[PDB]
Amino acid sequence: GVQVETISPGDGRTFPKRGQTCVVHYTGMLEDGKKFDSSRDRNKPFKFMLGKQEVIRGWEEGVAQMSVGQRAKLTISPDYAYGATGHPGIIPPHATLVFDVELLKLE
Ligand SMILES: CO[C@H]1C[C@@H]2CC[C@@H](C)[C@@](O)(O2)C(=O)C(=O)N2CCCC[C@H]2C(=O)O[C@H]([C@H](C)C[C@@H]2CC[C@@H](O)[C@H](OC)C2)C[C@@H](O)[C@H](C)/C=C(\C)[C@@H](O)[C@@H](OC)C(=O)[C@H](C)C[C@H](C)/C=C/C=C/C=C/1C
Repeated sequence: GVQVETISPGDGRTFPKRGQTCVVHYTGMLEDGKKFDSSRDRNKPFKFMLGKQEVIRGWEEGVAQMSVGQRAKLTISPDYAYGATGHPGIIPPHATLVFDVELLKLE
């Protein structure tokens, strides 16, 4: 599945409803700690709509339980991320992923 561990707390009240676009700052890395993607390094947040299957299952279930302002470590199982196929040339097969994600605001 997905494990959410809070790094920095949010308001504990404003959770993302379906329909809203979540605007977040993320850093994706493999189980060893090597980064593969980071919106922070680009200085440009990532916007996406929740509950439309836009993102991997770990995000769909993990980001849904975060509050606005919260920063969390999302440890995601390979069947909740890319799985056996992976994402060729970035994420290999059967890869546990770790996302440091911050829910900045909703639009
Ligand atoms: C320029 O950067 C890449 C992202 C890279 C690509 C490589 C990745 C390793 C990683 O580096 O992001 C990564 O960090 C990651 O793992 N992310 C990203 C952050 C959200 C969580 C997760 C992550 O789930 O991303 C997702 C899966 C890759 C594919 C999807 C997993 C669920 C599955 O149902 C989808 O089947 C169609 C495939 C990519 C998403 O971001 C983008 C926004 C969504 C899609 C490509 C599809 O939905 C697509 O459908 C037809 C759409 O509707 C979009 C809105 C259409 C539009 C024309 C194309 C947008 C493409 C944007 C590409 C971006 C932003």
